[PDB]
Amino acid sequence: SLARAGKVRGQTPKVAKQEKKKKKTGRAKRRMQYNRRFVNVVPTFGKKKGPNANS
Amino acid sequence: LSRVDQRHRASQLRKQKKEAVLAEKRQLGGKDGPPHQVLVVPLHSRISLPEAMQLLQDGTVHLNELGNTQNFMLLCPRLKHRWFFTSARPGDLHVVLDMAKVADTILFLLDPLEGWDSTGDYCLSCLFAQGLPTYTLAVQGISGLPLKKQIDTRKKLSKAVEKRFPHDKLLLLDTQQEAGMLLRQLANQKQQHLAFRDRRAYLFAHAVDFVPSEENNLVGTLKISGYVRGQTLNVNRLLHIVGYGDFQMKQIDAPGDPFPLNPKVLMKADPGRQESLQAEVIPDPKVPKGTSSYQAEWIDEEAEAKMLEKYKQERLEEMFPDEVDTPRDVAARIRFQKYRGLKSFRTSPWDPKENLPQDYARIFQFQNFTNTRKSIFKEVEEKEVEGAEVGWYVTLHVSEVPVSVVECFRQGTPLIAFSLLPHEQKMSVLNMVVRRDPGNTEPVKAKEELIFHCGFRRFRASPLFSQHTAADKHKLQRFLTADMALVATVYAPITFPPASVLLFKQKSNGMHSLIATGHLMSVDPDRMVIKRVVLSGHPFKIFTKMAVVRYMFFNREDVLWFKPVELRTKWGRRGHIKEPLGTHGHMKCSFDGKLKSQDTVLMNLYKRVFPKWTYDPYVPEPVPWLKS
Amino acid sequence: SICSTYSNLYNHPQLIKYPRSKNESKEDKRARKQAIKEERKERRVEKKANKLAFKLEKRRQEKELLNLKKN
Amino acid sequence: QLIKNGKKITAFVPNDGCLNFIEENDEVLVAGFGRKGHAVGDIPGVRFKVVKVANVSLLALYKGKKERPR
RNA sequence: CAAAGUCUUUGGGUUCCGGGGGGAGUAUGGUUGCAAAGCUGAAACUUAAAGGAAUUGACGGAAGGGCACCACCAGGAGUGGA
RNA sequence: AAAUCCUUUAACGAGGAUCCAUUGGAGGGCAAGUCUGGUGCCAGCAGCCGCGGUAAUUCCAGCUCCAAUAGCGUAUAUUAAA
Repeated sequence: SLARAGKVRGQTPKVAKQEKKKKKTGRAKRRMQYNRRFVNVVPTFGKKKGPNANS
Repeated sequence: LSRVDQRHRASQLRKQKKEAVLAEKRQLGGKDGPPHQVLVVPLHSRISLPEAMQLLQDGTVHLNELGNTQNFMLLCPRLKHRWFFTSARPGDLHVVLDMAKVADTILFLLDPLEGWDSTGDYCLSCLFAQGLPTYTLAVQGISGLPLKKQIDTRKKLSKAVEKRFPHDKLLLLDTQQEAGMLLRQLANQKQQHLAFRDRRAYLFAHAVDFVPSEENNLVGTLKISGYVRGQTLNVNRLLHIVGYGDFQMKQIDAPGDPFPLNPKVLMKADPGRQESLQAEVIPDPKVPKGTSSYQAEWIDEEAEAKMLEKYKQERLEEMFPDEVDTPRDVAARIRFQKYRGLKSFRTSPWDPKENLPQDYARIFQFQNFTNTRKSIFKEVEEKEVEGAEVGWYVTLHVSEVPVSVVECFRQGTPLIAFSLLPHEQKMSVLNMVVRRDPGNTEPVKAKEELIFHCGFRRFRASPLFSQHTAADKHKLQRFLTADMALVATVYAPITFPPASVLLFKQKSNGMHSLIATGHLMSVDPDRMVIKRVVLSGHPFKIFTKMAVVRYMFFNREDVLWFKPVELRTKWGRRGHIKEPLGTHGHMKCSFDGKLKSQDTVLMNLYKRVFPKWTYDPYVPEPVPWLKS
Repeated sequence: SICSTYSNLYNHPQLIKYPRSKNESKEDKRARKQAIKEERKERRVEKKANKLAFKLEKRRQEKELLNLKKN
Repeated sequence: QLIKNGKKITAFVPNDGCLNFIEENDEVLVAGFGRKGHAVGDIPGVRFKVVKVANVSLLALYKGKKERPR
């Protein structure tokens, strides 16, 4: 029994992409991922705010 | 179950499949095939196709031409093969789509420094959507550069073409021996059997003569001399030419082949008793003078304005599902007269033989579509009718064409002629599943006047767009949704699936711009479309499971008219209305959950909808296409 | 007159309709025993053949349920 | 139906609304699912996740990066 | 559990035999038997659990007690009738 | 052989909308969102457990983030885990 076909695809409000700048790609991403973790670290009492600590 | 007997079974299966393949290869091109026909499409502007065709031309040539176009016959007994080349310009959408639906191998010529061009891109998306018979790519300027830029140019071509043509090699043309290699290639190639063409019988038009009945009539005997490439064309059947409608013919005859593989007599007549005839529609037509009733009961730029209002309505019907602002002066039960609510849209019944218009008296409804189609295709396949076979160089004397057809052929436009299967000229209700190309971003509303190519036809029409579900009730869409696949529906001649569904729209002065593309679903009027209307509200008094809502009606007895129809709620709640209270639009409503203050109470109303009657057959002549 | 109406079916399109006592002796008991022998034998011939029949019937029905799984 | 032996097969189409991409009688590169012939957790008696529809994949059609010849 | 021990600190000899649960001890074949059946013995497919010990006691349609005229008895007034 | 590529070198060739880096994922295994909008046991996701019956950590999109990184998925055979 073929009920429906594609109901959730085209019926979202089709939000297009915003504008950003590029990532550093290659080695400089590793320089960033090192400095973002182990250089300007904040001393943390329980380490509960993860890398995507989003409320 | 052994080493030998199972290898023997492999031998039997190889014999069966090789016999099938050598059955289907010899009967296409050669001493039985009509010719093998190749159409030629360049894409860019830098291609000088006279230089291409004069490299390509040589064997023995037999040079026809037309008023503008120049097709010709090519014959070589060295390969024992007939080619028939025919050149085309991209952008000439009428000519290319009319003779690549009857072409048999498409040769794309390409510039070396890039892939497609935009006019060629347009024609390429059209030819993708109506079915490629066989593509074979080619380039022309590769010998003019030494090895460095030559190799890198081929790599840039295979990168710029493998985002559209994913796997093919680029057979270059510089020398006439490259033309020999190309012809050896196009002789042996797996023909994609296009399923539409083989289920009918179609002639090309190699030569056209005309004899009028009277010259002031502008009607007369047409004389199409050409080969037959489909089934056995029967003579009692009808005939259609793709540009100028459908019309019944008088005389078939077989003159000799003007151009063999190596160097007035008729076989059949009309008789009109068995010959099916042109019935396009159903051929049957003491109270006081003072006091009230109360105490007596105690007794240029307007087009851009239209465009921007369409973008406004696509915002207001695509941010929102089908929200409708309410009327205010007219009694809101009258303007929504023929609306009734369903409890559930999937389940609750709706009689398909209930409210049929005066134009549903003028259609032919199939009772069982699938078995009638099986019976017709079964008579096509395993039978033999009395008409001429494939390959026969025949002329048709067609009784009833006009003269401008002949003049358009003398311009250089190609004529085709395919017969109809039984019940293919009568009008009924056609259902096309269809999606939208991301080439055009123009809004396409419901009853926009569009142009269809539903299976070798060409006609203006006015559809209604729908959800594509395999249920009973299907929703009306109010705009062409840019990413779903929808179902358009039109009064139109009936055509047996499969068939490709092209749609394009007049931009300005014959600039047919492609919008929609798809295939042909089940054709029957029984598929009724349901148009929905959402009436909005606001819950300005909120109690436990009971709420007073305004701004949905404005009378009082409107609520007495829309009483059994259940409400619903964007937060999911499924209640239905109790008594009204106000003389203005106000009502109390029971519910199941508690009602948020951030709510929008809204009900749904439905009717049956059906397309308009426009089957104007003539299509205006397209112009060369250009970039926006 | 509120949520219902007439709307009858009128005017459609052109539908192209497709026991052992004391005093018995030899051959008197033995006729009764031999009758019980033929009863038991023909009865269990029946029972064996019908068990084989329902084996065939269960097998073909489970083949049909396999077909309905696949098709 | 397959070509290479004549076996008939039920196969699955992965993403949403992608049954609209496929019409009857079209060359489909049927690919299997991952548990070596067992069914998926939700779907009874269905073995095979179809990838390609007429020499393009569903992951391009679902992202619209190509167009479908026929 | 005095062996169901000397077993990751894994080797005294040696036979049969189990690899999720169903489909199934079914097919089909061979074999024995007068026969019923016995012995040997699949696969297609299907399913994410089936199971083994112990562990709490919502539920008792399980049993005992104990209380109450927002329970009964003996009764009163009644309401429910207009 | 004769070339092309590689190497050596003259001349042009770098401001970030460029000379632009993708493939998968973000409930657990398993690394990383109870962020924002839609859809509402439908469409769908998911290798298994499970999700979705209107406040959806899994759907569909954006943004952020994760693993690898000029490579990464998926199917199948096979080996280790066994």
